Amino acid sequence: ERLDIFGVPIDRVTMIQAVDILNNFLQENRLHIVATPNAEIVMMAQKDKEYMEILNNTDLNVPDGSGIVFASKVFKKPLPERVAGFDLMLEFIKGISSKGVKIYLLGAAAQVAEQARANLEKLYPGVKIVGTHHGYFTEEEENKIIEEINNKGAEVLFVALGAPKQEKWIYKNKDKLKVKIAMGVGGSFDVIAGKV
Ligand SMILES: CC(=O)N[C@@H]1[C@@H](OP(=O)(O)OP(=O)(O)OC[C@H]2O[C@@H](n3ccc(=O)[nH]c3=O)[C@H](O)[C@@H]2O)O[C@H](CO)[C@@H](O)[C@@H]1O
Repeated sequence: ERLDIFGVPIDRVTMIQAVDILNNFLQENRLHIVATPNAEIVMMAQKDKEYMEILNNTDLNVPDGSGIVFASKVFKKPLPERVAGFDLMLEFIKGISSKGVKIYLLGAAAQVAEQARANLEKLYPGVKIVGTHHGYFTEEEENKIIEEINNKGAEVLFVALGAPKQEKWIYKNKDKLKVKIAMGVGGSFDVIAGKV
């Protein structure tokens, strides 16, 4: 089902299979960790002993970018299509925004996460974004944020802290968090807020 690229499992999925897998994940009552690796993450994975351990315990590693698909041309069944990890995030919010699935946005510089919430509520109307918080907090604050994420009954956590911080922060709190999908989506808040 998956492809071993220099230690990093990449699931052989299309945009639509990846959106379908993620929809079935919301139906299973456990934390799923989704990551979107590109060639640059796989190179990071070689120097970072811990990051590699993490990329092998995620529930879904979705191939981000055209470069990593190119590398797959060495394998027997190469990766089927160009998936952009940002497109995956947006096509995903399109589908759940009618069904009222609660989304929390943790990350980005001060007031950036709040602006991305606004533009999403327009593009995908009726989307339930239950909370946000900037990506610069303390160990004291972390407990407060996680408490909010859990108590507001968020099913989807979009962590925008960049690689590999986002994938590492999720894995540490993989037992504290009570959401169904926690997906590192680094820097896509900056894009949606129009800052970048
Ligand atoms: C799609 C994806 O996985 N992209 C990654 C990329 O993301 P990026 O383009 O955003 O690059 P950064 O320079 O790391 O950006 C930092 C972002 O995280 C926020 N942040 C950071 C630190 C913090 O303590 N709190 C925060 O909130 C900040 O506001 C901003 O949104 O980074 C890697 C290296 O470049 C890439 O290899 C990798 O593909």
